[PDB]
Amino acid sequence: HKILHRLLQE
Amino acid sequence: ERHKILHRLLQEGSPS
Amino acid sequence: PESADLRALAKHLYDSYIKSFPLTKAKARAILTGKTTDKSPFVIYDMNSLMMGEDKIKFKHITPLQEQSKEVAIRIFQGCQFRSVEAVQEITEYAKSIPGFVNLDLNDQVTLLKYGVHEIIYTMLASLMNKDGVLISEGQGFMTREFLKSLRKPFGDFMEPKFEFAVKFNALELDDSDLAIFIAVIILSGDRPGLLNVKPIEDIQDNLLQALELQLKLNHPESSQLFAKLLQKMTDLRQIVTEHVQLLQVIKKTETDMSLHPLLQEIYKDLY
Amino acid sequence: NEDMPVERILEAELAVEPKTETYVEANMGLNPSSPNDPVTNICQAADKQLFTLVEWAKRIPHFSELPLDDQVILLRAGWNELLIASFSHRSIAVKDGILLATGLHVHRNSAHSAGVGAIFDRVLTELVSKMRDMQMDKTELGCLRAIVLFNPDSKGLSNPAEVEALREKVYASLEAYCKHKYPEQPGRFAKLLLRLPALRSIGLKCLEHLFFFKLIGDTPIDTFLMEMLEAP
Ligand SMILES: C/C(=C/C(=O)c1ccccc1)N[C@@H](Cc1ccc(OCCc2nc(-c3ccccc3)oc2C)cc1)C(=O)O
Ligand SMILES: CC1=C(/C=C/C(C)=C\C=C\C(C)=C\C(=O)O)C(C)(C)CCC1
Repeated sequence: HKILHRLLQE
Repeated sequence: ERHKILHRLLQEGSPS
Repeated sequence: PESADLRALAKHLYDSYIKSFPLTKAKARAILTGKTTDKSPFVIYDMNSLMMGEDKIKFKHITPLQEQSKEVAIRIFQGCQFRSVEAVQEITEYAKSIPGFVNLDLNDQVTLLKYGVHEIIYTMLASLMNKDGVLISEGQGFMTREFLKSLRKPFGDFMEPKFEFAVKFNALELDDSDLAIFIAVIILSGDRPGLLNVKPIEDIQDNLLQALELQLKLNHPESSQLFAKLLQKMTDLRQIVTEHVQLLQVIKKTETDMSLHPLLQEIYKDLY
Repeated sequence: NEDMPVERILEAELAVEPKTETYVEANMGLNPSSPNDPVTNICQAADKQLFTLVEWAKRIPHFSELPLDDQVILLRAGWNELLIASFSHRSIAVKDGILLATGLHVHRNSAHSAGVGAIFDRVLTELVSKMRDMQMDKTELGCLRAIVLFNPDSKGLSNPAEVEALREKVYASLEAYCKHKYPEQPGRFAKLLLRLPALRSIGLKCLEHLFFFKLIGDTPIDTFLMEMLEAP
């Protein structure tokens, strides 16, 4: 899940 | 809708 | 309300509960744990054991519904349908004992039962289960979780959600006196679609809720947040029911001769 | 602070509104796009609120301390109920209708016409009106949403009990909150928790619709909402 996983690791 | 048997159960119940 | 009133309510419900439901949890666990002398249940867990198990459509009194004739799956399906029909009648009677219920608009009485019935059936079904399987036929038998899971096509996915629910629910260790109040709380839900007069229903539920809360404090003094863990189960029941309804829709599509008992069609017509 | 400080849950809720300004983008002056379909305008709001949802969860005590994969799971499993709970509570300020995060107001008849009445009416009667009648405040809403977020039954969790424990801490903080703020009403805590059964059934039915507005396409939806819709 590109978006969700990305948004969470910042 | 109606729900005939539910009405009956509420009204009387169930035989033996 | 005063504690005495809450205690009277809880005792009243317990009595009418014992009188509506023949098989209580206490009697069920006594059988599962094998601590009740009067013949132990036969374990049906696979094709060859079920064949030996004539406790469903044979040597006894031909009551259990279906007998191979059209597969083991249709069998079980009809068996639950029948168990479902007996519960509706029992639940219906039990509901008439809840103070204030018969005084509600008849239409609302019908609606509450229409939506509450299956949530209650699954609640009580948990009493007949354990991590490995479920009791069947007044306790006269025992079908394993593994076997029900192995049924063909979609039939094999019916019980698993129920077993998952039962394990977590049984972890709460509630007794029949607890369940009696919980069940009444489920019936008196003011959020059911189509209700005409919500307030009367909510007012009665508030008193049942307070009764339940007091019952749990007294009956389970060492279990923290039990009241909240139990009410949480009421939303889990929503998922089990809708998920179950969906599967009944798959069966309806993949099988021309679905055939459902009229009491269940009536209940299931335009549900949620 | 106290495991589950109710002040921080309120701040999470407040930090990610609306709350003025955000109510004008497309309700009285302009409005990018131009979609002719209530379902479209709603799916756009959902998609937009999906980004703010991540930030909100990050402000919920202990969420960010869970493994990264556990957080993903929790959000994929609870996003629709979380989003439905937000706009339903926001819509207490309006009559027979819903207020989207995009500042757009969706009226009853439009939804009925679009073919999504019924599900829309359930939202209004089982969620919006119930919140209004008992007047649940933002702290309570925040706690209910946190309870939804912390679902120990989500498939794949590395430590289900750790999640259950967090959910129980919210149970404790919310109950304490009700007794301190609403001592006049002994049964408010339970009434708050009994708002969840309808949230779940309405959410499931909603997902059922989304999985139809997809397996038919015709002018697709937005990225992210579409990503969450790839099923859990
Ligand atoms: C119509 C229906 C079917 C359904 O749930 C199913 C379909 C396919 C596979 C498995 C299950 N189910 C009911 C709800 C219900 C009632 C009783 C119950 O277990 C009660 C325990 C019990 N008793 C027997 C049984 C008895 C006699 C012969 C064969 C089997 O089996 C079980 C699991 C479970 C679920 C509904 O939708 O209304
Ligand atoms: C509303 C609605 C639906 C789904 C909504 C979802 C999944 C999220 C909404 C979020 C909003 C409305 C957020 C906000 O505005 O903050 C469906 C398609 C089932 C049917 C029509 C009504």
